[PDB]
Amino acid sequence: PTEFLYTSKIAAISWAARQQRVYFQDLNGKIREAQRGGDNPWTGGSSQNVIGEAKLFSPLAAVTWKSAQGIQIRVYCVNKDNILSEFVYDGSKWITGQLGSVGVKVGSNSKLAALQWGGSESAPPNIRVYYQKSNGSGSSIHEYVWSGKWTAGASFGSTVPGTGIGATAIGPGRLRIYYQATDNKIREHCWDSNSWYVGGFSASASAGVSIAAISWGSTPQIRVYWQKGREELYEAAYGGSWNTPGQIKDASRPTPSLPDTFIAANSSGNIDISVFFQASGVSLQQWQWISGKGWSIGAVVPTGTPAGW
Amino acid sequence: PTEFLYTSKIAAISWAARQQRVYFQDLNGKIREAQRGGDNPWTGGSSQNVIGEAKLFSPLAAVTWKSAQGIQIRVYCVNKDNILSEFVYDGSKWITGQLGSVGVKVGSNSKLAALQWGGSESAPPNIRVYYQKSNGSGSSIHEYVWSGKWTAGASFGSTVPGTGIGATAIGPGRLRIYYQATDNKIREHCWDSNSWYVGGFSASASAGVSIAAISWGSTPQIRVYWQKGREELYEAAYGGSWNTPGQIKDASRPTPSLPDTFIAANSSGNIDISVFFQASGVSLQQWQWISGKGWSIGAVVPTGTPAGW
Ligand SMILES: CC(=O)N[C@@H]1[C@@H](O)[C@H](O)[C@@H](CO[C@@H]2O[C@@H](C)[C@@H](O)[C@@H](O)[C@@H]2O)O[C@@H]1O
Ligand SMILES: CC(=O)N[C@@H]1[C@@H](O)[C@H](O)[C@@H](CO[C@@H]2O[C@@H](C)[C@@H](O)[C@@H](O)[C@@H]2O)O[C@@H]1O
Ligand SMILES: C[C@@H]1O[C@@H](O)[C@@H](O)[C@H](O)[C@@H]1O
Ligand SMILES: C[C@@H]1O[C@@H](O)[C@@H](O)[C@H](O)[C@@H]1O
Ligand SMILES: C[C@@H]1O[C@@H](O)[C@@H](O)[C@H](O)[C@@H]1O
Ligand SMILES: C[C@@H]1O[C@@H](O)[C@@H](O)[C@H](O)[C@@H]1O
Ligand SMILES: C[C@@H]1O[C@@H](O)[C@@H](O)[C@H](O)[C@@H]1O
Ligand SMILES: C[C@@H]1O[C@@H](O)[C@@H](O)[C@H](O)[C@@H]1O
Ligand SMILES: C[C@@H]1O[C@@H](O)[C@@H](O)[C@H](O)[C@@H]1O
Ligand SMILES: C[C@@H]1O[C@@H](O)[C@@H](O)[C@H](O)[C@@H]1O
Repeated sequence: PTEFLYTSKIAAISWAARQQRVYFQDLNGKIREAQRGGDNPWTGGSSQNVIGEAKLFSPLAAVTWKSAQGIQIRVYCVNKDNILSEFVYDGSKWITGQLGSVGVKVGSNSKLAALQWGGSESAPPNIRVYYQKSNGSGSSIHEYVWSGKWTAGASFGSTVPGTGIGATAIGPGRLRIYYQATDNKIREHCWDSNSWYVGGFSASASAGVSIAAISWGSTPQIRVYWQKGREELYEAAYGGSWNTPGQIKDASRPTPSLPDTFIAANSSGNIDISVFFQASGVSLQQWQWISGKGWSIGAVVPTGTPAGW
Repeated sequence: PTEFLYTSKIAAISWAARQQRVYFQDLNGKIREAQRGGDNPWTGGSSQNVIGEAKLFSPLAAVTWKSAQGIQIRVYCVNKDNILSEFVYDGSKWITGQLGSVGVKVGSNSKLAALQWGGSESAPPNIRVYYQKSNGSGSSIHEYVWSGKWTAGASFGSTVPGTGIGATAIGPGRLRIYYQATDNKIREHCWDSNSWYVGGFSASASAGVSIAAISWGSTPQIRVYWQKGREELYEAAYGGSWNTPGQIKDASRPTPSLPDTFIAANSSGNIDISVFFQASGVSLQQWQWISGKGWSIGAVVPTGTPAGW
């Protein structure tokens, strides 16, 4: 056995250096980090890798950028009073961030997504966090905004209860948000300049899929992932138009995730992609995309070993 | 969500009064109790119902009898040093029992079973606890004995790694032990008077099934249960001869347990039977046998609600 909480949410980040970090919850409610550099074995995931804490079964999201102080990471979660909360890696240490002090109440079954653009050693970051206030069918998605200070943003959509949410900045100040609407279709909401509008993407999916989204490049390339636990992973790809969604699967390892589990995706470069899932073990696994090979299940991420094992 | 640890072991007891108790592990490693009287709703299962603690994913077993001091319960488990341990309900309170002081080392992946006969308001109890020392294929089952003081008993069998173990006293000082041998057959070891011998029962089963056994009456009646997580429950029945094993299932709720989960059974009277399993939720469920109706899935057993839900 491991210390990975069954039906923990997952969050993941990646940057060119390739450095990856993945966040998950342990049996004690702590948020742990595992790390990978290049194709070296994963490190971390132990009781010595706690970065924060949240209510048990808290949703999670994470973003990263490089700053003059080093690598910045923000991990979003919910506390035991269902208040939207944030842990900060400030380039050298983990601390509690300012978002928790705002008093944003989140629906108990809400998921979280986050995106960032612009942050660098010569420009400030722009963060957007997406959440729901209500658990019921037809609830909207709400946005909280950091472009110097936290303030409320938009609300949009009418969703399945506790919908998955994918969020990606496809270009500077250009946002795409993916969620599952009340007809069980994945839908898309878009910001290009001065307004939100309904996007052209849609796809039928199992009720209650976990959703993730990434993007890169100039077209830009967008990939939207969804998975119901113990069903195969799906990907929709945009390269100027949307393709027909396809399964990412391994005939020798059918539907490798456990029921009622979540996914997370990261990307960096042009292009490295990880899509994390939770399997028997309880284990943290991932799909990996490699140029010239395709998709495969990669190395297992360590998530601790309880005493007596 | 609940506070039921996913892939927790389960132990259950029942006595005529019908009182049931079921034991499971929570996310913090505590052993909790839920209670039922007659067909009234289940009670307990909360953080206020802790009876002991054990290593995370500890095996569990339990027995009960009535004494001059009240209802006696013994719950067997393993501590973080893999030492066989015991919690005592002494008729009025929960305390730590004497077995832990003996120093019986248990294999990390061992299951536990226990039986009792003879204990009453006019006779002392006789307890037997079954465990393994080694995790490997071909390991034996070992017995610890209470008939006034703890001492070692028999060792027998050659098992699948971490085999399920069922144990029942089919009559005064008459014992039947069920386990899965290295050929994946469920086998039977028997004590009637002065020696252990190989029983006539055998049945093919999926590798690694969770096993439970109960018995009652004068024939006697024996029932042996086995289940692999996310497969249907099986029962073999003895009423003078063994039947062909059959599935206990509900066409509207196929294979209702989660992968890699465990079962436990209780019985009392002539005859009431519960077979507990772990399902999505994470929930503690049970099959129930009712004279004139047959088998059905009964009321859900409460297993706590984490803060923020
Ligand atoms: C007056 C004020 O609020 N100043 C803030 C500083 O105290 C703070 O250190 C910085 C950075 O905040 C951290 O990073 C940003 C991007 C958010 O993630 C925030 O929640 C987090 O605390 O911001 C102001 O300068
Ligand atoms: C001298 C000695 O060990 N005496 C024992 C008592 O201290 C003890 O209270 C009783 C009962 O023990 C409890 O119940 C038995 C059936 C076992 O479950 C045991 O492990 C548990 O502590 O036993 C002796 O009289
Ligand atoms: C960017 C930083 O990289 C390593 O120093 C980790 O130990 C930190 O937790 C953080 O992820
Ligand atoms: C990029 C945009 O930034 C602010 O204008 C928000 O109010 C919008 O909703 C959007 O996030
Ligand atoms: C980048 C593209 O932007 C808009 O055209 C959307 O309608 C598309 O679905 C896609 O997100
Ligand atoms: C980066 C890759 O882009 C296209 O080749 C897709 O068909 C793959 O699934 C992957 O997203
Ligand atoms: C036999 C006893 O019954 C009730 O008093 C429960 O509260 C105890 O924990 C025990 O099961
Ligand atoms: C009923 C019998 O009791 C003792 O003799 C033990 O040594 C045996 O193994 C068996 O449990
Ligand atoms: C009660 C019966 O006892 C012996 O005959 C065993 O061989 C049987 O399988 C059964 O346990
Ligand atoms: C008590 C009952 O006995 C027989 O009727 C079996 O066929 C049932 O499955 C049940 O064990």
